[PDB]
Amino acid sequence: VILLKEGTDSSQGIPQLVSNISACQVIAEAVRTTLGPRGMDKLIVDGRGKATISNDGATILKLLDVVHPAAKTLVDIAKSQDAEVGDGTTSVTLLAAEFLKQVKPYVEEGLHPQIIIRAFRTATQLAVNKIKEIAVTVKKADKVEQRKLLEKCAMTALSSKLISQQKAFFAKMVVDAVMMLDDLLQLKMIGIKKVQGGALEDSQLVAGVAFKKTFSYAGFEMQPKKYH
Amino acid sequence: GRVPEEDLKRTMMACGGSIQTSVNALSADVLGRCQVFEETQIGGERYNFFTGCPKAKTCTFILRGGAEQFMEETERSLHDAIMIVRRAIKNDSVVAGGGAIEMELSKYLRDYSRTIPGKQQLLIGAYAKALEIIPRQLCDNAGFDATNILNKLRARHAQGGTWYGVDINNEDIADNFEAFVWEPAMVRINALTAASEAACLIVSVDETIKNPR
Amino acid sequence: KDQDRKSRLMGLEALKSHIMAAKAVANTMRTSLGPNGLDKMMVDKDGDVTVTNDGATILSMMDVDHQIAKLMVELSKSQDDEIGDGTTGVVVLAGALLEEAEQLLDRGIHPIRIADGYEQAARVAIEHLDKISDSVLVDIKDTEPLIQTAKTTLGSKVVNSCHRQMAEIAVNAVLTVADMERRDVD
Amino acid sequence: STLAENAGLNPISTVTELRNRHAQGEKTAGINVRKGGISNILEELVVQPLLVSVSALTLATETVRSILKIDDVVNTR
Amino acid sequence: KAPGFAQMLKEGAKHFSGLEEAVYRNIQACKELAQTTRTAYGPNGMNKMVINHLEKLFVTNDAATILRELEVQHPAAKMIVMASHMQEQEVGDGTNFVLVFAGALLELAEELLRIGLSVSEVIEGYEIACRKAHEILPNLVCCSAKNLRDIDEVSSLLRTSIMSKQYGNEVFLAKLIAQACVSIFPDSGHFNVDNIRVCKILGSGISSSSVLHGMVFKKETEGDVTSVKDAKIAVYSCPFDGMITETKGTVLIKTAEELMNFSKGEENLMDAQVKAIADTGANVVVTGGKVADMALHYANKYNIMLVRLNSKWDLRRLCKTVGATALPRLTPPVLEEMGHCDSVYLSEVGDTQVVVFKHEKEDGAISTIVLRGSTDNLMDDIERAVDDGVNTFKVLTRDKRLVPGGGATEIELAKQITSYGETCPGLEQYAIKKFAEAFEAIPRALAENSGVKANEVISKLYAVHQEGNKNVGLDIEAEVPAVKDMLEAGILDTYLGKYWAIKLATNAAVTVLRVDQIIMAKP
Amino acid sequence: ALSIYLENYATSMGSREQLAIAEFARSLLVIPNTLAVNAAQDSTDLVAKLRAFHNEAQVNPERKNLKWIGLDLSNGKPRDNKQAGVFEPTIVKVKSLKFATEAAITILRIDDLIKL
Amino acid sequence: TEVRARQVKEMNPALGIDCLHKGTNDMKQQHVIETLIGKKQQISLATQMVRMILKIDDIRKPGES
Amino acid sequence: YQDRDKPAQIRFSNISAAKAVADAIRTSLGPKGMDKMIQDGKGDVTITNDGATILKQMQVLHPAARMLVELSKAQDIEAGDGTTSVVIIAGSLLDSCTKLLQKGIHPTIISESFQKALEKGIEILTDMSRP
Amino acid sequence: LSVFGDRSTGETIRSQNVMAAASIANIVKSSLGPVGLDKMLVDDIGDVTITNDGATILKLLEVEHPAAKVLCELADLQDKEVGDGTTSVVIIAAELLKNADELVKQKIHPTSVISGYRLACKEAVRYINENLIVN
Ligand SMILES: Nc1ncnc2c1ncn2[C@@H]1O[C@H](COP(=O)(O)OP(=O)(O)O)[C@@H](O)[C@H]1O
Ligand SMILES: Nc1ncnc2c1ncn2[C@@H]1O[C@H](COP(=O)(O)OP(=O)(O)O)[C@@H](O)[C@H]1O
Ligand SMILES: Nc1ncnc2c1ncn2[C@@H]1O[C@H](COP(=O)(O)OP(=O)(O)O)[C@@H](O)[C@H]1O
Ligand SMILES: Nc1ncnc2c1ncn2[C@@H]1O[C@H](COP(=O)(O)OP(=O)(O)O)[C@@H](O)[C@H]1O
Ligand SMILES: Nc1ncnc2c1ncn2[C@@H]1O[C@H](COP(=O)(O)OP(=O)(O)O)[C@@H](O)[C@H]1O
Repeated sequence: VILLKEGTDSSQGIPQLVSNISACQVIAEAVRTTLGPRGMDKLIVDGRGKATISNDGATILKLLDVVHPAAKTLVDIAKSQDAEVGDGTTSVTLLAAEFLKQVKPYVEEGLHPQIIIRAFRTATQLAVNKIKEIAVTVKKADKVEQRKLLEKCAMTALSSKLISQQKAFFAKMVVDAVMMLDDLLQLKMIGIKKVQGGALEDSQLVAGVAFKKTFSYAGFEMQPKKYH
Repeated sequence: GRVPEEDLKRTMMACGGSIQTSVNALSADVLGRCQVFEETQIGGERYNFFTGCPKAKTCTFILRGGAEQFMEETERSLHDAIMIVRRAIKNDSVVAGGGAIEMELSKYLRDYSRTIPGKQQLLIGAYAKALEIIPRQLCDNAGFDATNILNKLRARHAQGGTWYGVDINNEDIADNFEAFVWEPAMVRINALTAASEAACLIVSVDETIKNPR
Repeated sequence: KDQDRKSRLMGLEALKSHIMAAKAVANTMRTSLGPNGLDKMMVDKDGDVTVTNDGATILSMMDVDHQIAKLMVELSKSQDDEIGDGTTGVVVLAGALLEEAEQLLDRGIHPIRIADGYEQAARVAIEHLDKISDSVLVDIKDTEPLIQTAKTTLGSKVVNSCHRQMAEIAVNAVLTVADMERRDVD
Repeated sequence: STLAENAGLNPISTVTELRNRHAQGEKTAGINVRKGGISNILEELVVQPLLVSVSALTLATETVRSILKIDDVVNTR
Repeated sequence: KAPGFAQMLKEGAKHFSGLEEAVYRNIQACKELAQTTRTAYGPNGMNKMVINHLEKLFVTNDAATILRELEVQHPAAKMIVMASHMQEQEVGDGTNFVLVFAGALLELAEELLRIGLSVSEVIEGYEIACRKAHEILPNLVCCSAKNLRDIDEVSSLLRTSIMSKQYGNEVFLAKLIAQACVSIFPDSGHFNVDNIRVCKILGSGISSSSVLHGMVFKKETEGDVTSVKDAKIAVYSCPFDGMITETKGTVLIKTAEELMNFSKGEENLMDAQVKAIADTGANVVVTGGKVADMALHYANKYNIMLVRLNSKWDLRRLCKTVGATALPRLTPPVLEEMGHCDSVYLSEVGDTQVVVFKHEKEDGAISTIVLRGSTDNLMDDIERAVDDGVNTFKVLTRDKRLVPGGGATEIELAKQITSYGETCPGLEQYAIKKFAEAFEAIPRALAENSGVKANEVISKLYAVHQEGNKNVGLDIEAEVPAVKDMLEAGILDTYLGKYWAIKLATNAAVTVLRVDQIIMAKP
Repeated sequence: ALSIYLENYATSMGSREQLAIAEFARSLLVIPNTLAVNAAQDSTDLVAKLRAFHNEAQVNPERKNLKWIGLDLSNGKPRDNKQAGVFEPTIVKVKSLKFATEAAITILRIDDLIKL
Repeated sequence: TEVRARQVKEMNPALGIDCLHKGTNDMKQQHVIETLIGKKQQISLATQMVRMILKIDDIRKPGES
Repeated sequence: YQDRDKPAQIRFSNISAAKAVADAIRTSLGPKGMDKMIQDGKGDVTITNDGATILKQMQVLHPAARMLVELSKAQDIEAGDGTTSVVIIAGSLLDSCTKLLQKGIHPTIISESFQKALEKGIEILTDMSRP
Repeated sequence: LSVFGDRSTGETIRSQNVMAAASIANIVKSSLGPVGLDKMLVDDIGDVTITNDGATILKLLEVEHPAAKVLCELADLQDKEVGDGTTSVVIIAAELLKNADELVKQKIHPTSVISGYRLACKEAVRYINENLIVN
């Protein structure tokens, strides 16, 4: 009759942490195969039956909206990494679930959670110090122009792809499109449009805005196409 | 006419005008400007475009190919190619990608954990093995044998390797620094910090409370 | 939100389940391939009744709620504008490649590795087709054999009763809008 | 592929690699379990007589042909 | 079929029989209340993934927020929760002291009742030990606040209260809250937490925070006026939008020209409405909801400072300080109900413009701590540390007496009370000795939350106290289960925090022991 | 001592044997981990303290780094067994590692069971 | 297999299948010829669809509760 | 098709029983062959990897599976080596026959075809051998 | 297949032999060292032989399992050859199997594990011999 909970579901101790560790691995499995350029795609269907195919880890987590409490922590952390950077959400999501998996058997053996936190806070700072000590600055290495090194980095992602035979042309289109912008660079600014048919090398790079122009109404031999 | 709103709004930020629904308020406040405009013949169809706009912080890249999957697969890879070039100019300090930096930290933290007596030894070592997942899944997703690569990769770092990592193209290890597979060091630093800070929030939790509603 | 009753299946059990759906769309159309293909009785939502063996019309009416099958239909939507004829050949070949891929998943091959293998073989096939090709109207604008070859394919459809008069009409139309020298027909 | 599996190697890449070495080379290419990988078996001195491989295909195929010809079995008394 | 339930005749309530130990069951409800907060005790307290009633996720370790969100339905637990609410009166800390200590008194009482000792004799021992503890606690006073109003002094003593709410960042918060508290202590005999307000702003991190005088509001000034010294501040709850007439006011429009005529008539009316604000000698206006586009220019026409306060608590905060009350009509020229202020100006701090109500002409006894944080849940948890931190020094305006922390007093007070029970003959010694062991639960909580064998901490804390080394507490460290001096480290607790906590905890435990049967009723 | 040496030796060989030699290294720690539990002490700390004094012997041969440090069960602290006199025969540690390895090999080769 | 063996043993030029039950194989005589662009896009679109399906291993859709 | 009479179920019954004997003896092939545990009815247990000894201690009851056991004895009498390789080859050919029979190929056509591969097979091994 | 017995294959057979050897180790794990705890030995009749010696336990320990009997036969080899260290043998062998069984779940073949453990024992005996002290 007189109980304390009366609907208030609550559990504490080691079983709660282990339950959150397993729930976090589910979010990892949802974005485990999408790591890298050649990662497997993921098909997502909304309520209306509309399909969504994408191998981007950030876009996948936005569409899931998992209701588990522990899973929301990773999603909000990964979402912040997307807003601040736009890349690395999968690495953050996988490493977090993997830090939790490796300390899982020690948590079951009676190791306190707070001792585990001192290790991550300690190992993290040592890792951040090792990155800066071993990292290398590359601005004018080998007296090569930046337009050439950036071409190598561009074709690297495009290597062994469907445009591998003509990636020299496509590699220059990336460096050209980025160099056209001002100091404030952003991915959304540089748009892309698709035109079926024709050779791969015929891909054009308009400096301004471009569109198909399906307008085929009357008006020819008038309406001068050039304006100052 | 028949211009998509995205192309119109893309030209709005490029020209610096305003898309006014009704034609009654059309005036110099909403009207845009440009330096050179010309109608071309890309692939036979006409493509209008204003070049040298006042707020010309945007552009467009028209793709061509034998099908949509040639362009769609090309569309995905170029968007990251823009980010790679966008990243190298911003941050000059970089590290080897493909999990090369993750294996170096695994060597440093693991060798450091031995000199740390106490319960932090097993945990800092556990932190090191957790970094193996980044080069591991790149091998598993690429269809390679993670055992033969990770064992051959972890052995190279012990002999003196610092940039060797996973090569998604060839099923073998490669110097990702010499191969120009780079990533920003500060972006990778923020990944470990957000990872540990995210794991610490879950580890520091011991009980869940739920108001009955 | 709405995590309850969420679809959750991955690994070989998911790929084989996806391959199972594509095979059903292929096996349904494998019999309608060629002039001796078996027709398909389509009943419209309005209660109409139609019978045909057109690969494109079969896919447009086939409202398969499976998502993997919808992509097979979206593929054929583009093929009608490029190839025109072998719309069943694309779906039948895709179902064959997926059926043979199922034998490879048991051997322990990754799907991305099979994807790279078919891309390599597809280039070998495309390279071989040019070797065994032959020209018709090379270095000359001619209208006689252009009427002959197009007339053979039309003989399978309901235009067989007056198939010859249709082929001459399709030549003067393309010849009018487009020039055989430029070789860019719209 | 069974020998490669027992030797810790990949069953597919081992026979897949050897099928190219046999198209280009000869029968010397085979699995060497002593070293744990593909090697020139002619140099390792790991050989067997011809009757083992010939009698195996001969007797095995005759059993497969015999089993294939079984339409049904009848229980007598 | 007989024999049914025994001692069940009042609405069929679950009446535990003599074998089922009805008293033992109300104690178990209180022990479960302690385990929900025993882990959050100390600087290494474990956070709780609390799910609000609005299905909102919050990760915190504050006791008052845990119980406020945890619907405690058992009445035996409500009494201890009511002591926590009474703990908030006269002091702003020691909440988990009530939960952990009372849970140990009841948990240890079961060991006495199981032996056969009467519940009425157990109560007499705890009441005697509570009276004895109040005599020993003054003798444990190690240091006392100099009351020099020094930030170096106020920040040093404040570090202990800030920790266990937001650990690691105890240096910044101690300096900021010290700067806010020192500026009001000159107002002798009037210090209160209501003066030191808090304003959270989305920002980089906690390090980017600072203190500013006056009632600060994060919403920048919407108008174009930079500063205005006008006293009359007109507060309106109704937003600037299309007017509606309280009478019939039927508006019929048919043609397009009539639409433009009525539209112009509204703009001419709104121009007269904002004109009335300046006519009443008030160049300041506040709005709750949206602000219109034409009314915005009217605020700049007469140079009326436009103010936007979307939060309701922000509006009521001004109603009780300046006096400007919100009226239901949109811009009624009611000059009588307006406010009074010495200075109102905009200021940019941390790359953000914030509205300020500074008291330049008047002496001024109000302040505000502008917190910066990249997460709303993080700033809210830091706000709870400000209340527990500021209230620590609201108590120091009273008798300034500090005692050691880290479980140091809990062992000495237990050691002094255990000796009193050993020499005291009779049955009260059993409950007096267990009253001392109840204090040991607090060091056991700090040791368990730090990953240390608690029995080893009690063994060492008693040895150093046996040698007379008072002021020795638990050394918070994962890899060092030893102890250290709390005086040298600077860890100090408040006297009144322990006094009112030991008092209210004993009354809550005694009040639960006095109850033996929970019975339903009906009006 | 073998926990550190074999873990470093594993990085030199590779070839699908780096993990096995590493697990062989981690498996030996059960002996000091089991002896610590039986001695009523924290096995995680004492096992970590042994590997630290033994790892420092590998980094450099300087005398500041302690060497050949054992485990004292009574005091619950590492101690140099050369002074304490906690010695064992060499054939014991040699045969026990050989026989234990042959036993795990004999069981790992069992991938099937046939009952009659 | 009979047509394939004829493409090697009988003669090297390609030979088709007589589906209409005409005289024999060698569709060149039967005048049944398809476009080179047709076959190139046929097996290309088919491969592209197989790669797109092989690179999908999770179809997630929330259910109605 | 109707396929009223189903005598093919006996082919799949004999192929499955034949493939089962090969799947067990497969892992014990070569010097690195994984050992197997045999337990006698009395209680004794033994460990071995010789494929000949395992087949004898299997107590095979199916007729088709017994043909593989008697087949292995024929290899021992004739050659004395390759006892395990024979049963593995027969199990894979029958497993391969399961794919051909589903395609509508008759066992007699499959039987006569395998003899042609055997005839050409012996020529391949004999040509590349070392006299 | 029809037979006069029973068969069971797969990776679970390795796990069943792993958990068996792990069980036999736990019977003589807490009794390791001079401060080892005593353990009862309930015979079939009802006698109770209480002792902490690991060798005396394994001689009287009767677990009807093949994998456990391998470790019992292993005990006789160590007792006759040396006469000590039998308890550490069963405990070391049990952890090598529990760790190897995890590698097998990571697609590591037992032959690669058997090769690694053989080389580790060789190098371990080398490092031991290089760090002795003569009588
Ligand atoms: N060309 C490449 N070669 C090897 N590794 C790569 C290559 N491109 C990306 N990677 C790796 O893929 C991982 C994920 O990259 P990315 O997709 O940009 O981030 P996320 O997966 O978090 O969205 C990175 O850790 C990087 O090391
Ligand atoms: N007259 C013919 N003789 C032999 N084969 C033919 C003939 N007509 C069509 N085919 C074959 O039938 C297949 C399908 O042709 P068609 O019906 O035009 O395409 P779809 O079946 O996709 O509609 C083609 O691959 C072609 O080789
Ligand atoms: N650095 C420290 N070392 C030891 N004990 C500490 C330290 N910081 C805080 N504490 C202890 O944490 C206890 C709880 O503090 P607080 O959270 O403010 O009260 P409550 O837990 O009642 O809300 C105090 O009794 C204090 O002794
Ligand atoms: N030392 C070795 N190195 C490589 N392969 C071997 C070696 N010994 C045997 N094999 C291979 O293992 C197979 C089986 O050999 P064997 O055990 O003699 O016959 P069975 O397994 O039938 O008893 C043979 O086909 C042979 O090629
Ligand atoms: N005096 C000692 N101090 C510390 N450890 C000891 C001492 N004597 C024995 N041991 C440990 O006890 C373990 C078991 O010793 P012993 O009983 O001789 O072998 P077993 O237990 O195999 O019969 C050894 O591994 C050794 O490390």
